[PDB]
Amino acid sequence: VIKPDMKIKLRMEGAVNGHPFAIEGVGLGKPFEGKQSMDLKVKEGGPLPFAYDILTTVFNRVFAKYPENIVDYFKQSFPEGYSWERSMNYEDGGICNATNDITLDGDCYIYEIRFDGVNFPANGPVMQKRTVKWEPATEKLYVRDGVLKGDVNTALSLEGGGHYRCDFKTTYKAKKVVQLPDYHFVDHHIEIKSHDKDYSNVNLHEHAEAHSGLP
Amino acid sequence: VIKPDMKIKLRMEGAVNGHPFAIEGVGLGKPFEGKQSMDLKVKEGGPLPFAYDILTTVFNRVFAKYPENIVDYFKQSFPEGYSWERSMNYEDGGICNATNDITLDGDCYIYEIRFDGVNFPANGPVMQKRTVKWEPATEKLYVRDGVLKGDVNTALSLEGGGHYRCDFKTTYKAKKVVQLPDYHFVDHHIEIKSHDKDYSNVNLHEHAEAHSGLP
Amino acid sequence: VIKPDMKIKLRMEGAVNGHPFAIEGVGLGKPFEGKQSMDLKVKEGGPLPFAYDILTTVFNRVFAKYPENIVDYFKQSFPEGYSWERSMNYEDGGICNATNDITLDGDCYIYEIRFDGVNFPANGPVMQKRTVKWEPATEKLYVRDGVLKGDVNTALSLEGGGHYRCDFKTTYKAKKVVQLPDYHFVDHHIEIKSHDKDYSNVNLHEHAEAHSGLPELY
Amino acid sequence: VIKPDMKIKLRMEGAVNGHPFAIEGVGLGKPFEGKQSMDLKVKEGGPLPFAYDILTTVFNRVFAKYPENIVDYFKQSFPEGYSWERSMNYEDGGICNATNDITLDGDCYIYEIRFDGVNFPANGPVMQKRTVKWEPATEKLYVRDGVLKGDVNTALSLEGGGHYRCDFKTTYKAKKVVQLPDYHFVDHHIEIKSHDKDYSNVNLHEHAEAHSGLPMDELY
Repeated sequence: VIKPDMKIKLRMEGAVNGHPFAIEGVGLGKPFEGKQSMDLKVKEGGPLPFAYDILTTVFNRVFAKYPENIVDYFKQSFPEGYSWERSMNYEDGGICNATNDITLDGDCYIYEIRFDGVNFPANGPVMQKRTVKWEPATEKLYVRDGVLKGDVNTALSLEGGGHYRCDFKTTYKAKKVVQLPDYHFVDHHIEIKSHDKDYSNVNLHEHAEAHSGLP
Repeated sequence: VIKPDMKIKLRMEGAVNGHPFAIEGVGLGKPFEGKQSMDLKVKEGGPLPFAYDILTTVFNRVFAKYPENIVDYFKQSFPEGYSWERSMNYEDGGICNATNDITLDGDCYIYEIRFDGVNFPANGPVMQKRTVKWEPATEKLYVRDGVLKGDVNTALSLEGGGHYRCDFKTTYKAKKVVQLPDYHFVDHHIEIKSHDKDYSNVNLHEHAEAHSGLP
Repeated sequence: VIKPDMKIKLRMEGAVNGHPFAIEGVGLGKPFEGKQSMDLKVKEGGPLPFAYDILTTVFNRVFAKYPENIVDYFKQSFPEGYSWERSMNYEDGGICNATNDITLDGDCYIYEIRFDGVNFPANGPVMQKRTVKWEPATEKLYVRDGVLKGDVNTALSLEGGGHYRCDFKTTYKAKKVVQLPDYHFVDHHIEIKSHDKDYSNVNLHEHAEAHSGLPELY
Repeated sequence: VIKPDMKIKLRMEGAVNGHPFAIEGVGLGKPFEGKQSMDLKVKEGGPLPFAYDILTTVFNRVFAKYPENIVDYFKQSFPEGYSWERSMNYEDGGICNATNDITLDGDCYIYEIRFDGVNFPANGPVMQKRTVKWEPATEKLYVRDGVLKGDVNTALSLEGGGHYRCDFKTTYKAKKVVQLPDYHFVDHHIEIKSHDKDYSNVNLHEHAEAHSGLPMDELY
């Protein structure tokens, strides 16, 4: 179903602090190597008045390298696909709600993303655009009443030396009945390789590998 | 500009757990009585698979009775109007993000509402439709960085006696420079007086009175 | 069982950010009229390096004026008494855990209080003492699994202005089987009347009344 | 100052839901292999009416294997030592506040722990003792206002399935001026190897290793 080589197509519609925007992207990646890359383009609502880094983790766990001992819930879910729902909590009250419906058409993954952020203070690092990079993150994946859950508590490094924490809460629902994995982790590293000035064009890279902890 | 009798026109567009919907309403109210009433109709995405009660607190603090000891920020902001954002944090992980842009057209208040809820468990009271009503609530409205904020922790009474808590975090932004009030309260009471089976037609009643607390 | 006048004697043993301290108190109040006052003296660990305002809300819902229409869980629980636990989460990461065992000895209420605060930043208003007063607060009380719970979301007023928020979560356990009230509220107003300069002696007043939310001249 | 063989002496006294207890322990570590071991004993307030697992993560980041690429804040603090504070937020409202002042006496680490848990429901996995083990954890360490902070988000496994989440927030304060590290991680694993029937005697082990996240297997 899934080759070592797939393509990505996505459109994200949303609003941050009530003001709408839209982004389209095309990208590519390798599911067995856990790596993906994409090019993002702002279509509506640009220039964006908020930090672009609050969107990068919304721009697909099929691009995670899974060992044999860990059940791969996302590669099993195809060709039917899966969707995910997520709440992002920033330590100063900012809230981001995001959804992604992932389907597969041949060799291309298609995303239907919806994003909504509220309560970002105007003097905060997101509205002042004082963010630099997201630190590498560890995700906890576990089953709870028949669904797969994902929790991440990371931080954004602030242009200055500071760190801006965020808590992720994800729910993963496959379109067909698949086997559910056990408690495991997925390590992430997302990186902005290139943009212009107001982020109307963004080159985004991600690297993810699943593991089973220290023991 | 503020009339003893005002009407409301509103359209809400949103999604709960990724599934879109749209609702329109018309109503009227007495801003100096702190009372308002409206008729809401589902236009898209019906029948709703979630409890309708999670939307009623999103369908305007101008309908709050304000005493002269407290600065009335919401009646002061017209005819330019004001907007508010809100995150609703339920105790089982469900998160709802809502925005409202309120303008004034003659004697009619126009709401442009966007709603988005995620991570509502399928076995929880919102998706299982086991909510009865909202309990009466008190909000504290206070200034932080020159903007008005509102905090509520209320609960929904469940079919069987239990209570399902929610915490509100609202940011109120007036369109023009307005006078900021001091730390005060607003008591509220929202009630669904009539509805259809699947809530395609809902009559919603709300009563609010501002005060400055125990002395 | 409860007279129109009751006395208070209390002992607090605790710590903030790991450094111990101690406070004893004597007081008096009117349970039917929701008013109480006490004089607290610091015994150990003074002068206190933290804002005194984080403890005053730990220094009795029996001193809350209850209407006849709402069941009083605390006045009903006597003469055996009740105990309560509380977690306080300030918006800056500061966490306070408090427990209180309330007994009745004649006409005097006796408290056994334990206080522990952690994760208070050295640059914050609690460690640097920039608190002025608690704003008036409302508490919601509801039953959950046979016990009474109390949630309050209040704030502290700051020296230069602004507010410093705190979230309360209280559990009330009566010692005997009493019956549980319905979802109701209690309005609070706590105030430090007089104190010296390191708060080794503090005069504290509180006023509390229960009600049932937003609802005649006769 | 930090030897390949260290001993542990500890006393923890606190209360869960208002009911006091006291625990004594003795142990030994290998501060360079990130492994520690200890045997613990209940002295007051036993038999414990709560799950013992809510205390095990309170029984020393000096027993974490630190590579040279990451600055070691905890090995720098000895022999004068450091202290830490922690709030543990369970997902059903249980809250635990714990503090530990660690000193160094010759070749032995001395702990003075104070623990306080409240709002634990009587029908919950802690008071009903339905916890099995802690899952492996990753902690995030970072500097804020000149001190080192620690964030952990793990779960506890329960009898019959499922997980019971808890969120850790730790503050590390060295007693003397040390060099502050950059954003890094420490992987943890807690396990009770042997215990009694009433958990009056517990043998506890830990293994901790620091790293810097998703980056060595060049095969040479």
